[PDB]
Amino acid sequence: EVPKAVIEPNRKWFTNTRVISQDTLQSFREAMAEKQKDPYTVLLKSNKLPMSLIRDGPKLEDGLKKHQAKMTIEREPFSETFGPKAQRKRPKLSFNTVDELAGYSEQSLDSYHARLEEKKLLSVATAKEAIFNKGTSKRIWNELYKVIDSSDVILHVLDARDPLGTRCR
Amino acid sequence: MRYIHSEETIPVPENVKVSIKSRLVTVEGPRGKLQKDLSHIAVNFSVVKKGVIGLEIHHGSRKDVAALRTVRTIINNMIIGVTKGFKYKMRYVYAHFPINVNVEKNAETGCYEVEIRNFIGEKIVRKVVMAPGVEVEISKAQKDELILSGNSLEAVSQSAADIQQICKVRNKDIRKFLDGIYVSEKGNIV
Amino acid sequence: PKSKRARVYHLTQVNKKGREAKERLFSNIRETIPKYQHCFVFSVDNMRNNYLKDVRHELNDCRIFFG
Amino acid sequence: AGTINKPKKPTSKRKTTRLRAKISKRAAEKKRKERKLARKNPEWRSKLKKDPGIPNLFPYKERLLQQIEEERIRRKEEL
Amino acid sequence: SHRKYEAPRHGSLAFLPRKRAARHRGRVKSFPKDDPKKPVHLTAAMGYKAGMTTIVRDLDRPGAKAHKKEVVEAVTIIDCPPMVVVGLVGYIETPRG
Amino acid sequence: KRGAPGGKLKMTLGLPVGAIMNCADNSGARNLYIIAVKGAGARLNRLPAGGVGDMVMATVKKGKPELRKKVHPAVIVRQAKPWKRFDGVFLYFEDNAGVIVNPKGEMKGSAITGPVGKEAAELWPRIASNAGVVM
Amino acid sequence: TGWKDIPPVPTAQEFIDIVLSRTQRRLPTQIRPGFKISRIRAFYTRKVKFTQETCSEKFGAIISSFPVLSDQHPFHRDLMNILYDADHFKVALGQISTAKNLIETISRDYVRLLKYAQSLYQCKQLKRAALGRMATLIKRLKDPLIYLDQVRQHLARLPDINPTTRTLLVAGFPNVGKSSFVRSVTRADTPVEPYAFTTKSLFVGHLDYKYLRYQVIDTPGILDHPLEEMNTIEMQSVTALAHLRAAVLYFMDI
Amino acid sequence: PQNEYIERHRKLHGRRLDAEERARKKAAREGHKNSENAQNLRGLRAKLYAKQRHAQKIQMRKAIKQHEERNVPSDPIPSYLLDRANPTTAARFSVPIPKVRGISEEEMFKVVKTGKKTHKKGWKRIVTKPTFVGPDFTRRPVKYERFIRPMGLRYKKANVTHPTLNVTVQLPILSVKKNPSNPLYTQLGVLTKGTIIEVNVSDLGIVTASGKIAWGRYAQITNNPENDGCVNAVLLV
RNA sequence: CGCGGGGUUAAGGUGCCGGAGUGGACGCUCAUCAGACACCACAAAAGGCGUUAGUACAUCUUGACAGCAGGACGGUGGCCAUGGAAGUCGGAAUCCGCUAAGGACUGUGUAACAACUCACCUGCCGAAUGUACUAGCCCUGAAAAUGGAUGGCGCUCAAGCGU
RNA sequence: GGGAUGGCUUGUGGCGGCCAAGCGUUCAUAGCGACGUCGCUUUGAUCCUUCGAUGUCGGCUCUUCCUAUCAUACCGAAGCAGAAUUCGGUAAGCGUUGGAUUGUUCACCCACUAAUAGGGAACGUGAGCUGGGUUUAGACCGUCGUGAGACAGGUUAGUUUUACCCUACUGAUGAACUCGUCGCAAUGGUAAUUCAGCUUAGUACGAGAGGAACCGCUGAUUCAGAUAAUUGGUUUUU
Ligand SMILES: [Mg+2]
Repeated sequence: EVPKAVIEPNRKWFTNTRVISQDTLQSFREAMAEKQKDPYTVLLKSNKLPMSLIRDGPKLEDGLKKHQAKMTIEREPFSETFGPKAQRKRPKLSFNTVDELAGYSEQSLDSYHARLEEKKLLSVATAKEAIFNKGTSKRIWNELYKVIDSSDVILHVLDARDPLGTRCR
Repeated sequence: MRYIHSEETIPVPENVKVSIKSRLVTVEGPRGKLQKDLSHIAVNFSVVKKGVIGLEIHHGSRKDVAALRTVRTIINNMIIGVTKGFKYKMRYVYAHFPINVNVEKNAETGCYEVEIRNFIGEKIVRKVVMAPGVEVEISKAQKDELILSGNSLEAVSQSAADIQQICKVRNKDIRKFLDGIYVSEKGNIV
Repeated sequence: PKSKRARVYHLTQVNKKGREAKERLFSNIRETIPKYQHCFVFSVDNMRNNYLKDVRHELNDCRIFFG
Repeated sequence: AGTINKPKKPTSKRKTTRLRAKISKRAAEKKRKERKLARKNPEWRSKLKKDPGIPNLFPYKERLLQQIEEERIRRKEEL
Repeated sequence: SHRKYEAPRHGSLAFLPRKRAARHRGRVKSFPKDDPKKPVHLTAAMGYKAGMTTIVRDLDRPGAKAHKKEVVEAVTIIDCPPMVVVGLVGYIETPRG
Repeated sequence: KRGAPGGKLKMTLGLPVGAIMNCADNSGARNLYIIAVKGAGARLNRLPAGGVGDMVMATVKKGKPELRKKVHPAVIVRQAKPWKRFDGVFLYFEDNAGVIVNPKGEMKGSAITGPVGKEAAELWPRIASNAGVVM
Repeated sequence: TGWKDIPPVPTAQEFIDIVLSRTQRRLPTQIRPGFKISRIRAFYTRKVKFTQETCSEKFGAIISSFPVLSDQHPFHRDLMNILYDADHFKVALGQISTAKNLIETISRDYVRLLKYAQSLYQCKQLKRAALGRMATLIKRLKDPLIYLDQVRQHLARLPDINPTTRTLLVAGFPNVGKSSFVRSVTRADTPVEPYAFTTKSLFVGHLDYKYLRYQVIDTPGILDHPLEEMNTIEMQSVTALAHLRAAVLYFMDI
Repeated sequence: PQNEYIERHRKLHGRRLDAEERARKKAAREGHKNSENAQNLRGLRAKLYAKQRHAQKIQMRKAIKQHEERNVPSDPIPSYLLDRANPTTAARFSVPIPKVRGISEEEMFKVVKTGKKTHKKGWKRIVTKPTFVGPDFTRRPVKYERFIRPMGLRYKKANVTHPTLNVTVQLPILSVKKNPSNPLYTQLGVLTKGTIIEVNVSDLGIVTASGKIAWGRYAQITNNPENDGCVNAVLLV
């Protein structure tokens, strides 16, 4: 049977449910700053809090790196750089003078060579056997995630002959 | 709307004979004689004036009235063909392999035959047979030019189109490979 | 008549003149009539007529109409 | 297309009773739904429709306008 | 549902039905097209199959690997005593053949 | 260019996929296991098979360890299944054997032990130049 | 070798049309509501997976066909920086890779939802949602695809210069006879005209001296102003002078 | 060849002798060709052609109207906000969607069968709509898990629009407040159309009149997540 | 709605199957599987250089639409920018003169110019046109899988459609 | 004792805002609204985030059909120089293959190749054979239950066995027209396919690296129809 799916008018729909003060935010930020990790303490119930307002921001180099591409596209669009209607006349260079260019070319040749010997140091080959794909099946990993969703305590078992080898990071 | 009466007029030159019977138009002049069967088009032919042929359509639609202009142009082209003739000049150009064009006349059939060799170095010999009444000559005033002359404009232009289409470049960039035989001039013999 | 030639629309600055150009020519001729002693009629038949600009520049005291 | 030399499977113009009955039922449901939507329709409608008037190619439109002027003048004089 | 792996059909439907022939002697279904400008000649003959044997042929086939070389080929012998001509049949063309 | 050679007459194929032949060169391999034949057609259930003069794809089942993990082109130089040449001669060798080559036909090894077939020698000029007996 | 083997780069609309036409035509399209729910789920899951696989093939071909600037010789890397603005080059290819990853993620999510859909209508709505989101992602790539197609055409027409061979590098001011010298010594078709900067790109020809192959590089002219004032046309010549170990022939018109 | 070699070839040797006249004839035949395409194409190709021709006609009419009309921000913002991309920006405490379609329990729950016999036990029910399970969630063990909320149908974030600010931000779901069809659906946390949910509005920068930061508010789901694959919500402000 | 004979009709029909008209009047339509029992869906303010009938606005012997022969100029290579950029890679302005008319330019073109071309104007010719909508009929407006269906033959100034 | 959604579907997301040709309205200036557009859903990276079976498929063997075309044939376009391609159009005539992996949604890999295209005729319940969903009776192990037993489950072993009937199909005879010989041909069926090599030619084209095609010639792949000189195989030639 189909019910009447209706919502009553109520003043509670247009009010704030959770509020926080600036002093409480400062206290939680200080607690987040001085928080430490202890292996012998477990987490039983998380506190519902604005983590976006409590935790610290990212690093400045990451903040610039996440916007460098968009910033370059905003500075020069693709159509003004290359194409029939391009207006780009001056290239972007990592050097200013001829001496800097000579030193840069020498360093670039050295780095190109060193990458070449590193790649050198690092008929078609026979295909890898399907026996070495065991443990990566979708059914097996469905089983793993089902067990993880069902369990409170997870015993991760490590072979003593190779603990870091058998660890599942 | 059906138009009650529509008419067209074709002037005839002094040295031109026109005979129409059962919509079979025969036009004779100094250069020869041509025929065309126009029985697929409903038209009444008459002699409205000395040296003027009248074409009439009665109770016709817009399509039937418009067909008379095509009939007029066809008969005028026959008249021009038997009076002055038609001439198509074609040029063949090449980059590396010179195109060899040989023109012969088949005695049994009475038609001209054009053989094309060394088109972009190909070993095959292309052979195209002209429509009867069309003469092909290799020009002497200009370099690498054929001249197709006749009394039938349709026959001359179709022979030129066949020669143009037999030398088609396939699976090559046409911006780079410019080889072929093209119609360079159209006009009258006289 | 569904089968018809599609008229091109011109995305150009200059429009067709119309009747106001004719009225302007009427007014210009009728206002230049009383100011001058003589009115010549001249013909330039089958000529390019781009040297009428030079003729107008040379005869700056005269008025030339070529409508 | 190579329709003339190699025609495909024909499309049948012969109807079935089931499809005829279904189409009739859907047509009746659609006209009832249009009646309900026209009743519930909040679109504005004028009390008087916009009359198109007298055609320009009617040769006596000028005399019709003369008659309309004369009738309106006579009505104003009578009233 | 469709067949998972494609394979051409067994046998040719051009040679149907696979029944016994209606006559022991073979039938010329089509004689060569006649050209009146050629001299008169006979288009067919009879023989009796005797058997098979082996030859060695000196091959003149330009472009082939066995050009100017000896090849061994199987051949069939047909015994052909001379025929005797005993009759003449005339045929006309009708709208039924 | 794929490895199937042109100008080859029809002969009896004696080595299908899964056959192990001897290795007739000195590249270090002792046997060759056929996994594919170059130029093989498409037919339901049919094993691809090669003959003398044909290029196959082969793994090495015993020999040097550096050749065991790669798939090599090889040319069959001897087969044990009898076959007929155009001179009417039916013939066979006492074993099946081939030599490892590159796709262009040049051999990996430097010498050939035993004879090679006439078909293989005529189709591959490097094998004909490295053969001691053409047979 | 060169970079002529890069496949053509379509626009966003052409990409969308190609992918959706492949999905429409290379797969069956007729499914019935009266069929089994497993059959319906298989139909729409196959549609979504095939659309994603076509997008992945095209994007991976684009990524693996273009040169990797970090793996080039410094001459080629700096020449591509001069010609195509390496920053814009890397940004466009990164946008292509990010769109490929996002399309794969959307396909995984909607296949997971199609596992639990319960009717043909819900399955159809989920399939249309997946393909519409992929189309939106492709529509957000309008400028990089045009830029990459132009870069691909220029790279295909780029000359092949070996940086580790015998090279005669001709340089100098414009209108001093560099192209005339290169035309005299090699078979390269570089134009000779009396106006400045007739040659606007690197040209290369080849000669034979003592049974050895030599390459000769004709360059655009260089003017007397610093590197911050040099434009791209002269910086091609400057890159060639900086990064190619060659014999420099500096031409002077006295 | 190198650089603009086709352009150099066109300069040195020209083009084919019939190229200009054949291009002119093809451009002249375009009208007949377009009519033939309009009257002769079939199916999806015809539908796409008709739609794209409709788009061309609309764009051409707009261009002609602009060429006719050649011969003839909204909200006050400061100087530092000028030339930027700014949003357009457009008692009874009723929600925007007071009534939605009701969902029956057979549509909500499908029977999960268990057992090895031909006859199966059918006490388990699986939720066929998207759900929100909340933080610190551990599934009940299978012997006592009557209601199955699969992991593939669990959502944690939603695209929430502020009606006044005219912005759409992806926000974390805090809790499910009221499913309009059933309190059992509310308890299970089903996300369907018309559902009132609690959302984290920290990214929206809402400050109360007393100076506190409001980081939790109410939104109404305006879409069908089981059909769309995403949750769309509008703030109740 | 009893069993029969005669007469007359209803719905539906009158080219043949099939009893009854290749009936009469005026028009429309040609479909590369038209249409003939349609209204629903596909389907939209949809696409048609198919064919008619209309409505509104506009031009026209002071010469309309189409063409052909010619002009299409001067300040001026307008400002900034660019290695170069002169209407025609770009950014922004876009005025005046001579005017019959001619854009600080519609495209082709040059490295840049040059050159050609379009808008607009004049001469020749000669009488009706142009645009946008509306209503009819026609085509497209999405289709799978054995060989088939306006019931079948077939039908084109119909044996289709409206009265 | 009963019983065993359908002229559906296909290629382009949802929510919210704005613009909008048009529809209406012009005693109210509201309301519908295509085409669009804007917000939410890595500098070619990461690889230390795989998110639940109530819904069951397969395999041979063989035939046919559709086109929504992978290849082959032809054609249009693209900086398409050549070579190799890419997008698109007509086209179902002809092909579209071995093989590995059952700790498992058997789906993905490797190779050969011209290419290894996708579907229907079952899955809108359903007697050819044969493995999985799969499940009578025997048996352990796990979970639940005091227990009989039931399941979140995992494992092992296990009975359906025509055809001589009508029709269809494949072949084989045949009465009546004296027997026989030579024929005709309505109608039905219909068949070939792809690659490689030589030459063209190291030529056209190209800075170089490289690098075609038409005509001509010779083989091979798949299919088809025959045959037994030879080579193998088969031996109750007992
Ligand atoms: Mg110069």
